[PDB]
Amino acid sequence: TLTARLYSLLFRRTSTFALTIAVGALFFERAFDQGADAIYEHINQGKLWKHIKHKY
Amino acid sequence: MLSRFLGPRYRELARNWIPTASMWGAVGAVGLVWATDWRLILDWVPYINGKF
Amino acid sequence: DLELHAPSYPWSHRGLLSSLDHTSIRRGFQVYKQVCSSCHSMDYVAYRHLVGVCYTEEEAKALAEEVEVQDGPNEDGEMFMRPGKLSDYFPKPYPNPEAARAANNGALPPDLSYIVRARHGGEDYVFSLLTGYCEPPTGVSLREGLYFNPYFPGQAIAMAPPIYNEVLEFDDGTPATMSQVAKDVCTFLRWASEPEHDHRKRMGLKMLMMMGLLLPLVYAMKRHKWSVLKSRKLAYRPP
Amino acid sequence: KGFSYLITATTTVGVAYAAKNAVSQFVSSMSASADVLAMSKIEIKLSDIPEGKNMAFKWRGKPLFVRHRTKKEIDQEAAVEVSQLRDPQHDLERVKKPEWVILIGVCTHL
Amino acid sequence: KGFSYLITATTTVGVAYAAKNAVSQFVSSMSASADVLAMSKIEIKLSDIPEGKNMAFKWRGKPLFVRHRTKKEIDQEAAVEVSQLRDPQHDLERVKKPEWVILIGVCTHLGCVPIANAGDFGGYYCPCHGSHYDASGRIRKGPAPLNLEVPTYEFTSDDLVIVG
Amino acid sequence: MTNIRKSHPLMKIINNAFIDLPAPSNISSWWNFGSLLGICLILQILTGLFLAMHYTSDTTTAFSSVTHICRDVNYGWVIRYLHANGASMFFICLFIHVGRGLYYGSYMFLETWNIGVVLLFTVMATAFMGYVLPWGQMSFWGATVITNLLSAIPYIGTDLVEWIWGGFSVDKATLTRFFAFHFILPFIITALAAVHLLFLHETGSNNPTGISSDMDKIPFHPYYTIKDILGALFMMLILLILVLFSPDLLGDPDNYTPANPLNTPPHIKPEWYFLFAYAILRSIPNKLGGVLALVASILILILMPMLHTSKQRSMMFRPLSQCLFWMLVADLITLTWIGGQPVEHPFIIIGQLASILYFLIILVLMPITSIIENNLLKW
Amino acid sequence: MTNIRKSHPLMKIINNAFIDLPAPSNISSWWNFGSLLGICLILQILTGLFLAMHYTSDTTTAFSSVTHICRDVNYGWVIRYLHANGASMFFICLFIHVGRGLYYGSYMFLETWNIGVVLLFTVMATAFMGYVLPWGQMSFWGATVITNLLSAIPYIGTDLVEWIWGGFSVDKATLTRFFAFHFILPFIITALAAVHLLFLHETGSNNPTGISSDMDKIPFHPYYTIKDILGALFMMLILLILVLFSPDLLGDPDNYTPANPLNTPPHIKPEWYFLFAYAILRSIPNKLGGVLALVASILILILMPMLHTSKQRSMMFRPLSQCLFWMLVADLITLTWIGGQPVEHPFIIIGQLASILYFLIILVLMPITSIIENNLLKW
Ligand code: HEC
Ligand code: HEM
Ligand code: HEM
Ligand code: HEM
Ligand code: HEM
Ligand code: FES
Repeated sequence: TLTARLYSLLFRRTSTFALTIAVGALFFERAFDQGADAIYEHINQGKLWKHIKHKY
Repeated sequence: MLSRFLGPRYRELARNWIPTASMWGAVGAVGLVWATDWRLILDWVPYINGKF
Repeated sequence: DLELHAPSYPWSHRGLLSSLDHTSIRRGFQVYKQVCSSCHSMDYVAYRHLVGVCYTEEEAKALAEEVEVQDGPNEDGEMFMRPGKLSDYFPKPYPNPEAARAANNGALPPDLSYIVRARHGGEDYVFSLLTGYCEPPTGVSLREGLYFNPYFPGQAIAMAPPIYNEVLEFDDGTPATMSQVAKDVCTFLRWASEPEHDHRKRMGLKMLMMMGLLLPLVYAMKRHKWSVLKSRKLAYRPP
Repeated sequence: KGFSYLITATTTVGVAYAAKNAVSQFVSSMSASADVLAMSKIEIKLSDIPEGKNMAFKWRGKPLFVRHRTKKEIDQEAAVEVSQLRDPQHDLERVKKPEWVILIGVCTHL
Repeated sequence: KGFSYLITATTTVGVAYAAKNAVSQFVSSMSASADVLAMSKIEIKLSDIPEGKNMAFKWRGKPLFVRHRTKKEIDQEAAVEVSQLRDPQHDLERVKKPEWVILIGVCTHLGCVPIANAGDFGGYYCPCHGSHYDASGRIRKGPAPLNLEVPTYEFTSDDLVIVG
Repeated sequence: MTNIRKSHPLMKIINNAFIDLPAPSNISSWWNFGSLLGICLILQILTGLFLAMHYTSDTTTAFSSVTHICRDVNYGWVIRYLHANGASMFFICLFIHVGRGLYYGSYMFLETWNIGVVLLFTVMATAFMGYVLPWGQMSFWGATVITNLLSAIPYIGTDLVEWIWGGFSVDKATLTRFFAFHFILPFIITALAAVHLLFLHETGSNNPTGISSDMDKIPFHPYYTIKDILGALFMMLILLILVLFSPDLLGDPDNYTPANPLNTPPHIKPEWYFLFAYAILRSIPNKLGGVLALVASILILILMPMLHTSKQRSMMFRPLSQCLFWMLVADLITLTWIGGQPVEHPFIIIGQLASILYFLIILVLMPITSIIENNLLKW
Repeated sequence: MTNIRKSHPLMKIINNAFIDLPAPSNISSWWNFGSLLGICLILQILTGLFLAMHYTSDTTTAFSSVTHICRDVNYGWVIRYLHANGASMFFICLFIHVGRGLYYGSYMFLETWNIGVVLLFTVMATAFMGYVLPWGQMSFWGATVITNLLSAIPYIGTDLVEWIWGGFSVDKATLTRFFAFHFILPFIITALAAVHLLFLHETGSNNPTGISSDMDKIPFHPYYTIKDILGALFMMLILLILVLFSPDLLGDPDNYTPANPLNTPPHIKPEWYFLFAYAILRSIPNKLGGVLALVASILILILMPMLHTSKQRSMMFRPLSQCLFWMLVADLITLTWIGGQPVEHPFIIIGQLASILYFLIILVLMPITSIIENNLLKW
């Protein structure tokens, strides 16, 4: 099982656990910001200033 | 003080705790770069630099 | 007595995650500039705020430079007009509230920075007020200079009909029918009262997704820690 | 153990993102407001003073001398003890204009 | 014991005096400052007002009307009953000086355009909302929230009335 | 040699108050609110401080300062509405905390109960004064009415109200001193909260059953830390829903109009968490009677440990007592609604009956019912 | 059946704090300053409150509001000058307290000494912000000069300044920000003082002789309460003399001028209790080195417990160290005098000599003197 490999690699040491958390912070922050922003622009397509700036 | 802490087994303990302390320092460095959003370093990581 | 409750119009910015129609904001600003700005004001709003929501930077510069604002003392201590910039709030039509009250019968046209957030009902109230003028019903005689608007408390406003049909010329080319004018000005005033509306909804979306991700996980941690006690089995073995 | 600690790691990541995006929220609140970010883009004509006189302006938060320099300095200030003179500068590079020199008020000593 | 406790008692009474003064310092500090005791304080008028007219004033950040209610006006307001008002207020009950009605001038109910110094039912009338006023500043037509508010005026002597 | 957690002086207090504190293992979710209130307090202390760095307490510029906070400061609106709706959530949690105290018979902890009453009074005072700072129409007029309330006090009343006003009417001095008192008070609340916890820890806690849980205590840290973290996460969910989706849901729109002292608003209702009190005041025709009933509504919580007559500390084993408790909660809700509504024909009588029923349930119905309770159980 | 003094929780804490706490018999008068600090703190917390009750925080009404407090508020000038000179009294007591701790080797109490250093930093920051508040010429220009030091910090430094300034210069934002910070900080100081008293009580006070006095211990209440009352009376005498007879003795007259950013006063000096450090700032031309020396001038107290090399604890029986300590005090006074005078001959060279001598005495001369000292006594 993969989860066993994760535990033996990145989770056993508390400090390695913290390093994993820290790098996950970077990548989760970027991915989540992209996803949420994309969802919002999709919901309100054509109303935001970003979608109408081109014609000025 | 420093007379007591200068020992064979004391340097040996230092060596044992070198990896954990060093990568705790790496944890701190990554956390500092993240929280501060240090653009100077974050411009080189591939995916994240797309944010700027 | 009695009071009309403004019906809940289906505004585009009504859903939990539905932003404002910024094109409607752009049109509503022109509506304010050519009609409402004659006697109202949004002193809390400056031309700078329009940049990035309804006008581009150069357009905001051009809009500001079309008006003349008082400045500080010269080297001679006098007051001098100068064209505005993206740091001057919207000009006050009347220098002091007494002049405003005297010019418009005896009523003070309220400042519209918060007129949507200060009126019970919001955009619905203002929209119905503008598009709700009607001939007074029989038995009610308003003194000359007052106008019957059912939605206004007291049903007697000191307001001349603000927007009739084809008041101004929309630069977009949309017909300037009274209903369109009222919708656009109401959306613009909503933006004026709540400039953070779009970002508020965006942060609310992120908040919803983070709690939907966290609350199950923190609940799972709580169950993890407490599962020692939930499965705890006791036994009594008296002698 | 990996499953349980993965749950813990994921919630810790979420909390880290939230905590960052709230503490930066507050800190940016304490930073300079948009009203002063109507920033020091100041203007104003320079020909007011009658040659060789400083006029003080409030432009960023500290004074700014605006001055139409004396005719002697456009052509010869660079020749006034050019030598080395600690930090050597000439009106040609100090201000692109021949006359019409402008500089912020903060002294160099403190 | 008496000598020692006399030392203690005289110390304690001294401290009591000092503490009373120190506390009164702060308490009087919280009380009304000098300025609010100078502008919000009484603002006595004079006899600069002829019969019938109403001299405008600006006291305690509110307009003041000192209309010289003539005999005829007193007759109309005495004849007019009280229940016709939304808030029953007899002319003499609210105005202790029939020749001089003292009234703070503020159209109640969000100030929808009055008509000042002239009125269908008296000296003031407010037609925006049903708010016709009396020459004694009483609501006449329409149940407006209240009459024109009357402050605490005190006629010390001729041309000397101190108000709020 | 020894554990720092239980040998270091400060760490010893922290350990004995948050780590190894023996807490009952069966305390329901209603016990989480004691944490949330504290966290709310921190949040109120926090955001408010960040509000203090761009708010200038003065008549001619208080409202402009607030609107500049919400319109020109980076993310000023987040902090402002966090503060307002966090005060509202603070009062929600406070009412739920008092309800838990009433229900499960926690008032047998008399020292903690009285300290809680003092904290309650301090919090209502703090929120009332805080509502004045925006200097809106409702702010100014609610402050005027509530301070004029003290004029009903005999003899010294008018002097008291003119001293509080700092003049002759609510004005510059009142605003400034309200800001200063608003700054100082929450720290007094924090000190009283520390005293509250200190008094509580000597008697442990009250589990829902009302029986002594000395045979079942569990360490606080492994379990109730994560329990309270989950509770705080839920409270943050609710608070952020309020802030980011309907900020002014629990607020009077008219507060967004600069305070004009020449125009009385058509409605002068106080904040939503005061109406239950305010309605009581409107019930009694007498002014002094109104103020006395107003104060006594809060003060009646002190009398509860003397009015407990049942032989069971809790309420879960006392059905008829539960019915009266929920009648009391419904009465409180009715009082809030009545205070919200104007004082007209259908509401005057309802408010009078609601206030009478509230006092009567607390003082009369519950003790007699508990006597019947004990009689029914052959003890 | 028991004393509620030693059984009631709050009363038990008070009893162990300053009623039945075992205190050394031979405690000299120099210890009174401890309480003379706390009393000052209370006074500073008190009067400041009554100042914040008539003080706005906008740059268009800061100076005018201060003049309003001085001229119009009933007895307001008493409070204003009581605050202004109670700050100087606070710092006099603080410096004498640090000197006492240094002389009698009280820094062996490591936790209390470090907490004291933290308190010193907090008090200095609070006083700086407070002096910024009245928006005089001294206020504005000293604030600019002091905050501009943070530009010397590498990399982040410039940003940090723009962060604290809330913009591009000390302006409207910074005034209100400093008001909020000056309000909040003293309560943090009070909390730290409570922690300090806790740490000190875990070991007990140190007598002038430097030797453990567990045998000759006396109860605190009957003796040291009245001793502290006398100390408070003397300090009130000095403070009231200052306020009533010569209020603008320790201040600077240029602070009575509205802040004008386009013109500076002839001299830019800070408050007196800061000059000792400001002179050190002026000693090193390297700006970053100047800031580092400025911080180290206070942080040296942290290292002071480490440098203790003498077998004895106090300075009662160390004449050589006594002359060294008085050399240090004279050096601090010299730095204070130097700070006021402008940067001219011979103040520049005298300032460099004094700044060098300060660190030379603390770091080198004292430990070497103690080393010679032990050798002179067979140990
Ligand atoms: C030439 C004068 C004039 C024009 C044009 C005008 N107004 Fe007004 N407005 C007034 C006056 C006078 C009042 C005061 C009425 C009262 O208070 O009784 C008023 C009242 C209002 C109110 C108060 C409603 C309430 O009860 O709170 C709103 C909202 C308002 N105007 C919005 C607008 C909008 C939107 C426009 C145009 C797009 C507009 N006005 C055009 C003069 C004008
Ligand atoms: C006991 C906790 C607190 C409560 C219940 C509370 C309550 C309130 C309320 C209800 C408001 C009105 C908000 C609005 O109408 O927009 C307010 C405003 C304010 N509070 Fe607080 N507050 C608390 C703590 C604090 C603290 C500790 C500070 C100071 C650090 C503070 C500073 C302010 C300021 C400056 C305002 C005016 C700005 C505003 O209106 O939002 N508050 N407070
Ligand atoms: C400032 C607001 C308050 C704070 C921060 C606070 C804090 C706390 C905390 C943390 C607890 C322990 C957790 C718990 O048992 O629920 C507690 C318990 C308690 N509080 Fe409060 N409290 C506050 C207000 C009140 C009020 C208003 C009362 C009632 C008058 C009160 C009475 C109690 C009682 C009786 C307990 C014991 C509960 C039990 O163990 O069964 N508190 N308080
Ligand atoms: C906020 C200001 C301060 C307060 C309120 C305070 C409070 C106290 C009090 C009341 C005492 C007991 C009386 C005494 O021995 O003097 C004390 C002792 C002490 N304080 Fe402070 N203190 C303050 C600042 C400092 C500073 C700046 C230091 C030095 C870094 C310091 C270090 C000590 C030491 C070492 C003792 C023990 C003295 C001895 O045992 O002989 N304190 N503190
Ligand atoms: C740690 C104790 C404190 C110290 C050392 C301190 C120090 C100062 C200083 C030096 C000033 C400038 C005096 C001047 O204008 O010449 C000042 C002003 C002020 N302080 Fe404080 N302060 C303290 C506590 C407080 C507290 C707790 C408050 C709030 C309740 C406060 C509010 C003020 C106000 C409003 C001013 C401006 C009035 C004025 O400057 O005269 N202070 N403070
Ligand atoms: S309009 Fe004057 S009272 Fe209604």
